[PDB]
Amino acid sequence: LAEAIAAILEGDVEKAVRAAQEAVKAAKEAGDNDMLRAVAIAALRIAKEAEKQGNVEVAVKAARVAVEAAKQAGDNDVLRKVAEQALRIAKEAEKQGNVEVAVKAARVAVEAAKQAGDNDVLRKVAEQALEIAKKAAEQGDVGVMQKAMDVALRAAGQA
Amino acid sequence: AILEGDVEKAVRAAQEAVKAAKEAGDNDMLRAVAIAALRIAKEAEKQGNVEVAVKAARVAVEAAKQAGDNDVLRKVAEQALRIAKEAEKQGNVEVAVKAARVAVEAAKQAGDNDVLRKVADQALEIAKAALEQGDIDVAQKAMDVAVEALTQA
Repeated sequence: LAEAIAAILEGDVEKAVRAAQEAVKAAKEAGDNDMLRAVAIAALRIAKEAEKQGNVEVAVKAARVAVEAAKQAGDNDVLRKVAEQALRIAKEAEKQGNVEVAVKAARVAVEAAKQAGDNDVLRKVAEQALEIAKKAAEQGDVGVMQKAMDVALRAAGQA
Repeated sequence: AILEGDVEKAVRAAQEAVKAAKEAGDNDMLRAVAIAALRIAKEAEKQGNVEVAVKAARVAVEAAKQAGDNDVLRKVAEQALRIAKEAEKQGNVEVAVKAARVAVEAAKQAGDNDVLRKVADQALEIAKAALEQGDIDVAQKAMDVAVEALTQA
């Protein structure tokens, strides 16, 4: 966490994720709920900074750690914050036209939403999943669209 | 039947008409049947009942796939899209996806990539409605039809 805070000063988001991977490794070995909560909140601020930098790719890598922790912890409001941020990240990935990153952001968002069971989140997630699929259809990449289908349809299948 | 508005009788007649045309191997009756199906669909939209319109379009593709009249296929696809738009306004996503199932069957013969694109766009509108209804089997069907619409591009 200290290394991650130093990375939050320094602005190297790859270094930040490298630290965060070890952070979840230790936290998952411990099983301490507050340590997990802290790691998740740190990952959230790392992502918030990565969005200011426009680095949606590393933001999704951070979100992948965030769900890894949150799935153990069951902090419902943290799962909500994560899901909201995952959609914010996906919206930037749409604006960048990086539908691959956007679909990965949805894949994370639905994973978290399935733990949370928050119906408004689930419907907002599925809504954006169709928006992502619409833009992936405007790009016309068939294999990406098979994924956009698979994710959005599975999300609807939970919602 | 069209002038009477008794459109079930128009669907029945169209089915026998293609039966006769196919059992004969008729060289052109297909064209007349499809042009009549376009008229039937136009009226079925004014009558609101898209389920007749799709059953008529079912005959329309059965014929048009023999015939290869490109402008007729294009008109038929346009009508199938219009039928889907009305079926969505009626909230009948099941009829909407079956309208798209016909649309892609025909567009696959025609090769109109902009029609395939418009079919996929419409399929997304259908999926949005299917999500909003929780008709997720219809979303599954809409996704299969979209996979056809993408894969044939």
